[PDB]
Amino acid sequence: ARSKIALIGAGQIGGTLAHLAGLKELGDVVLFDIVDGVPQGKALDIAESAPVDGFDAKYSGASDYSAIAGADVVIVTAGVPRKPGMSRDDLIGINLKVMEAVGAGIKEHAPDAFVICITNPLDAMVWALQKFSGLPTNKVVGMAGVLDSARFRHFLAEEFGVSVEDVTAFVLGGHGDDMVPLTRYSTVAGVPLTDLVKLGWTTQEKLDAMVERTRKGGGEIVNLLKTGSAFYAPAASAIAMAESYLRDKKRVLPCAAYLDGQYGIDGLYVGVPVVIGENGVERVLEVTFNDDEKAMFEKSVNSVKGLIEACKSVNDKL
Amino acid sequence: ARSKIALIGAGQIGGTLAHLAGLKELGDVVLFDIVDGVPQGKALDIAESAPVDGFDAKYSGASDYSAIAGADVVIVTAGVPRKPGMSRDDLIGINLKVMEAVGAGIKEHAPDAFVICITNPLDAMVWALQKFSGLPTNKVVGMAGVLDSARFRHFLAEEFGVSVEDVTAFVLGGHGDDMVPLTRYSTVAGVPLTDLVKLGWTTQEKLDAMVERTRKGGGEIVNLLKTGSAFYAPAASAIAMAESYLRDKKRVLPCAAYLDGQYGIDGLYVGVPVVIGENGVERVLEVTFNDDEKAMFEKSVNSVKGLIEACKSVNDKL
Amino acid sequence: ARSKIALIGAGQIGGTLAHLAGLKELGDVVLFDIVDGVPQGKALDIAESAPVDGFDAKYSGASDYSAIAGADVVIVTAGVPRKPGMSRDDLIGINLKVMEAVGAGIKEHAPDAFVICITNPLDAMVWALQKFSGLPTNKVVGMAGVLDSARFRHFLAEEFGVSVEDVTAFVLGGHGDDMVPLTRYSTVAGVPLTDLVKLGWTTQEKLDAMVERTRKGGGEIVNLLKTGSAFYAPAASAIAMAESYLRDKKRVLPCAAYLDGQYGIDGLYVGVPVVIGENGVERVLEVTFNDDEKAMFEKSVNSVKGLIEACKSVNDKL
Amino acid sequence: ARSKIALIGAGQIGGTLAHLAGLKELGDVVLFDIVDGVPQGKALDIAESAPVDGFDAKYSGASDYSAIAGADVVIVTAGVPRKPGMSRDDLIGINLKVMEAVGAGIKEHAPDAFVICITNPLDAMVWALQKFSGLPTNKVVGMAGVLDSARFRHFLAEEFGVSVEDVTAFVLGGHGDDMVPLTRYSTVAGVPLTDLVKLGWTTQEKLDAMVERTRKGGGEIVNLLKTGSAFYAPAASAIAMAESYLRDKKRVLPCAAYLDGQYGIDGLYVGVPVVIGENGVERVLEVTFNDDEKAMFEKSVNSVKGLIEACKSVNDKL
Ligand SMILES: Nc1ncnc2c1ncn2[C@@H]1O[C@H](COP(=O)(O)OP(=O)(O)OC[C@H]2O[C@@H](O)[C@H](O)[C@@H]2O)[C@@H](O)[C@H]1O
Ligand SMILES: Nc1ncnc2c1ncn2[C@@H]1O[C@H](COP(=O)(O)OP(=O)(O)OC[C@H]2O[C@@H](O)[C@H](O)[C@@H]2O)[C@@H](O)[C@H]1O
Ligand SMILES: Nc1ncnc2c1ncn2[C@@H]1O[C@H](COP(=O)(O)OP(=O)(O)OC[C@H]2O[C@@H](O)[C@H](O)[C@@H]2O)[C@@H](O)[C@H]1O
Ligand SMILES: Nc1ncnc2c1ncn2[C@@H]1O[C@H](COP(=O)(O)OP(=O)(O)OC[C@H]2O[C@@H](O)[C@H](O)[C@@H]2O)[C@@H](O)[C@H]1O
Ligand SMILES: O=C([O-])CC(=O)C(=O)O
Ligand SMILES: O=C([O-])CC(=O)C(=O)O
Ligand SMILES: O=C([O-])CC(=O)C(=O)O
Ligand SMILES: O=C([O-])CC(=O)C(=O)O
Ligand SMILES: [Ca+2]
Ligand SMILES: [Ca+2]
Ligand SMILES: [Ca+2]
Ligand SMILES: [Ca+2]
Ligand SMILES: [Ca+2]
Ligand SMILES: [Ca+2]
Ligand SMILES: [Ca+2]
Ligand SMILES: [Ca+2]
Repeated sequence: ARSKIALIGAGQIGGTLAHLAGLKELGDVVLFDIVDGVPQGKALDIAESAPVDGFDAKYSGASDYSAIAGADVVIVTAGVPRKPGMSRDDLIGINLKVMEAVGAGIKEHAPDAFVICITNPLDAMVWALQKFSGLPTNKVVGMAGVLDSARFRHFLAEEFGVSVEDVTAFVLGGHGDDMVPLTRYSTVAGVPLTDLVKLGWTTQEKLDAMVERTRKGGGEIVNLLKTGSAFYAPAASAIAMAESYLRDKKRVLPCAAYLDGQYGIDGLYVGVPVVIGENGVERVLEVTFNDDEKAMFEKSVNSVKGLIEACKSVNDKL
Repeated sequence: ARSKIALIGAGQIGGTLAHLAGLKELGDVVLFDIVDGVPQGKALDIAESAPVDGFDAKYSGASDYSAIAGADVVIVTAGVPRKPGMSRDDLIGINLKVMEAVGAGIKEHAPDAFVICITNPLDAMVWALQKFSGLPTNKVVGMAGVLDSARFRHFLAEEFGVSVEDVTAFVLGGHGDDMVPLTRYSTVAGVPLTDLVKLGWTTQEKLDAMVERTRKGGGEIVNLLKTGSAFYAPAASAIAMAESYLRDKKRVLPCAAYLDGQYGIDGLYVGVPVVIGENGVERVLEVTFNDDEKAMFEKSVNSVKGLIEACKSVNDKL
Repeated sequence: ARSKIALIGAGQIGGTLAHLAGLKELGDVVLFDIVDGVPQGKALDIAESAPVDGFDAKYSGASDYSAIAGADVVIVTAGVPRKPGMSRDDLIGINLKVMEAVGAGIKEHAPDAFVICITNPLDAMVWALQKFSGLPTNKVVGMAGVLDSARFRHFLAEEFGVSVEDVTAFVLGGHGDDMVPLTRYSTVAGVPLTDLVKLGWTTQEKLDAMVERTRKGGGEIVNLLKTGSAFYAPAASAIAMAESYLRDKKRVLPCAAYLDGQYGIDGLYVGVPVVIGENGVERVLEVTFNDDEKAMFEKSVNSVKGLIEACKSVNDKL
Repeated sequence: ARSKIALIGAGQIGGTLAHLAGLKELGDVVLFDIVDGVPQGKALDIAESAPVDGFDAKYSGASDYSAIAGADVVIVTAGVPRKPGMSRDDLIGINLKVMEAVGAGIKEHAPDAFVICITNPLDAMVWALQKFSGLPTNKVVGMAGVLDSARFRHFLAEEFGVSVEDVTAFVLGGHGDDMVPLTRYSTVAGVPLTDLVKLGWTTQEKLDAMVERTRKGGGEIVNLLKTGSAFYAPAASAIAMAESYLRDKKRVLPCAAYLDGQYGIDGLYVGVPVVIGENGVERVLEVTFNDDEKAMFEKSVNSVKGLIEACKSVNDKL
């Protein structure tokens, strides 16, 4: 009767997800990977940490999909990350094929799961995984905007010298160079950033620099680490989406969600604000854009369509 | 070397403060009261709960002010609460005299404390306590707006069917019938309430009703309980202010703060958004009002001045 | 789909239970009482605190038993507490009649609940409540030994100057003057207290005094407070039992449990170590006593039988 | 005024330490490493995660020791880990030289720190680091026994089907093949394992197998992962030691501590139960052994002396 969380991919993000699921006592955890030994190892290491922190959760590792049977939530990091110099879209060839296998494992063994996709390029990969798996669209989502928004919140907290708890950010669109941070709908304690520029708490130029740093955030971390990409903030972000589902919190979070008409878009995953509860993606919050925001969003969406055509370009079934 | 928190008043709020200080592992706790036995009892009861939850904190009870020596934070609930039918301003006669004694105990034994006043009527009582005690104005604050704002957040979370974590409220002014909730600076995930009315997520009339329910919130709880007033949400609210100080979080919180020129006011405590860190009230966020907000705020402040004149009206020293 | 916790009695312990259930995010809460207004008030006050701490839980108050429908856990504090000068057994007359009504409300509206009884005198009241309600015996338990054990742990932590996290206590029998703390099965970091006396970390006489202080602990708190009895540690204790059920933790806790043969006893509730998980009381840990421990336990059990005969003495159905 | 934690080594354990220090809100964090980019990257990634979980902590990365200035706690993982086939003692050549540099950085820039050493082989490395650094012996400790004990607790929790919170383990000696788990001082809820065998809750043979699995635990994880050694449980373990210091918890934990006469040993670090508070290692709990335990402990200590002679064998200063 505890919730069961299956982690497909037991790498950098996958391990961090497992550790956090325990610390937050979200349920039992299964780590799945094709490299044998790795998920069993990480599973046992985290299990062995549990008595120090006092959390009760069962941990196991597997390389067979039957291990995921009946999972309440499935989080997918399987595939490859970027190296310095690469865009996320350079990962499609390898990663699309991974989503195909993963999707078949979910369809067969955890068809009632809430599935959170992280593998990049995210808006394309999650669209793919939903098709391959055949799960209902409200039960399949992509983690991106919560990460982007959390980066922006960090930079803003630093700039204004305030608690991260009292900063809000709204970032929509692709998880891409062209994602759209909405300065008008980002706040300190409810006061929009555009108002804070007026009050002199910051400048326009500093605000623009933070928007740009947000757009380039993933790359900034790749360039520092060199051997891989970010994993702490991606993991935290997906975990918040998972907790909202498992605890029916109805968090409002920017996630790559399937649109049927919202924002005038039909049939794609795109980053938008969504309510997440026990029924999955329960509602999309459709804001009214001004002309500049609308332009940036249309462009972001065009990139996503570009990527989706590239996925079809290379795979029969899609 | 652990932080020491002194709780002046060991009643309904006082006990709840103590319990929360332990659960959040904020430090050692001293409960102070004039009714002997009560603070010792509550102290020992909470101490005895600690092994169940795993928090290490020393707890003691006293009716001598020397017990508070060297406290890092002092939270004052001493005095009397309302009964059904009373306004908060009916409490001045009794409560002003309490602040006089409390202020003298702080001045003598915990002069370097960060002091959070809760005793009502709050904007008057905290102004009094700061004068009686002589502590620097940035080290003395009133808990009110965080409570008011949290009520509004609850009502809003209910209305929109979203997580309390993703709702923001901005309530300024007196802790009074005329406090000012700013619908324009209250949000769901960064989207102002005024925009949500437009989007049809709620109505103007429902929004107005929630503003009113917020203004009358304290009374609503008095009328239900009958034997006393609210204590869980007041306690939680003060504890968040205390934690921001002790952990240097720089939370942005609406609190009754001493103004020297901000909002065009000099020499009063009034509810405004303030940054709280290791140096106390570190900054006041002065927003730009429209004409209606400015009118409501001027009125709220006039009530506060009314009450302050009533305190002088009845006490030589002030 | 969140768990639902019904709190029967919305007094001192009842309110504290509600507050803790939220803070630990255990589920939705219903407070039930016969004094109208009180459970609605406390419910709304805690609901209003929630945005400060970030927990999502629905709170309501009621005086009709239909409100408890479908509760996963029910915690019963309804009845009356002691005043200075009284034993717990002086509460039977009033409290037995309360258990009768409560039992009928559970039988009708939450027959699949895990029920934790707190109302005193506890070993008698829980035996009663199980009969009146007709629920399976593994789904009905009494909170006592966790409280007694936590008091002992506090006193021990103080004595040895160590963390409460690293102290263990084993207290069996009645929740009464004659409860049995087992010094041999109480420890600091795994080292029995009897060994610590030998090592000189404490003395026999200090150890005996702490055993006695534990036996008299409830009274010590009554005498301090004067208007009522302990509520923080009782509430924490029951909450740990509830969490073990709801999260299937399989905590090993001393609770008043129904015995069918364990410890050579059949047909009574007595304080023993039990494993609590998703199926209720899952196992009883039956330790081997030495002659002194066996004598103390037989006596404790005789008191419990005394009290049960007194309950039959005054009620047809039992 | 927040506590400052310096992490010397920003690898697998180092990163995990940083993440946990934030989640537990222990203070500001500096990650230090010789590979440039790595500590800056991990620091920024964790900083960027913070708004998701609500913790306020400053994070930075450095490859200059001046960055550690004034740290309250320093945790050292710098050096190299094992690959499959190696013992921990095969790491001395490289790691001793690392401790020399680290020790000089601490001596110069954080001489008032509480220093927790993790780098293997641990009992030798921490003895070295204390000499190189010259800090007082009560301010320098090795993390090992908490890890070993937590592995044993996991295996035991599994075996008995009980919560990890209610299992205790006592493991002394070297962090080595010959560490000494004390079955007599390990417990479920206060009942020794030797008593549980008698009660039939487990068998002698299963107990012996779990003792052995504990002794080989590090290797078991190396063999699974292949590219490195355990990091989640080592990190959790050190963090508990750090928290006990920073919050003056007085946890009783088995750690590699400097002995002056305890256990009849003078001048070495060996794994023993110690009280950790604001003054560092405050007390050693010296238990009385039976003849078998004494034999195992003397042997464990002889290995440690072996390793210390090997360190002198290869370095002038020691
Ligand atoms: N077909 C597969 N099935 C299951 N697991 C797989 C498969 N192919 C690869 N894996 C595993 O997926 C894991 C990916 O882990 P990392 O390489 O450490 O990458 P991480 O940093 O965890 O990123 C994972 C994904 O998330 C995105 O942020 C990133 O761009 C990448 O696409 C590896 O352990 C790898 O063995
Ligand atoms: N001079 C005094 N010094 C110290 N303590 C005092 C004094 N006078 C009264 N007290 C104590 O102050 C405590 C107040 O507790 P409660 O009556 O339970 O009131 P509570 O609900 O805790 O409200 C406290 C205060 O906060 C406001 O919200 C409310 O309007 C009231 O002013 C009581 O225990 C009372 O003995
Ligand atoms: N028949 C009833 N049905 C429902 N609720 C009832 C009934 N009779 C009384 N109550 C309520 O039970 C509540 C008991 O609360 P408190 O009097 O504050 O007592 P508390 O300290 O909460 O103790 C409760 C119980 O637990 C034991 O520790 C103690 O000895 C007492 O038996 C009160 O709010 C009271 O209105
Ligand atoms: N002289 C040095 N100064 C600072 N950092 C160093 C130095 N030499 C190596 N490092 C860094 O120490 C870090 C060690 O990290 P990992 O190799 O990932 O090893 P980890 O699993 O973190 O183990 C660290 C240590 O703890 C023990 O458990 C283990 O046996 C090893 O000795 C690496 O990032 C490495 O760059
Ligand atoms: O950018 C990447 O390669 C990984 C990722 O999704 C992020 O860091 O934003
Ligand atoms: O209103 C009162 O009497 C107590 C209080 O400050 C509140 O509930 O808002
Ligand atoms: O003793 C009482 O009256 C209440 C109780 O159960 C305790 O404090 O032990
Ligand atoms: O064994 C190792 O190499 C690392 C370590 O200290 C452990 O896992 O016990
Ligand atoms: Ca726990
Ligand atoms: Ca539309
Ligand atoms: Ca703890
Ligand atoms: Ca101004
Ligand atoms: Ca939360
Ligand atoms: Ca038997
Ligand atoms: Ca927080
Ligand atoms: Ca000795």
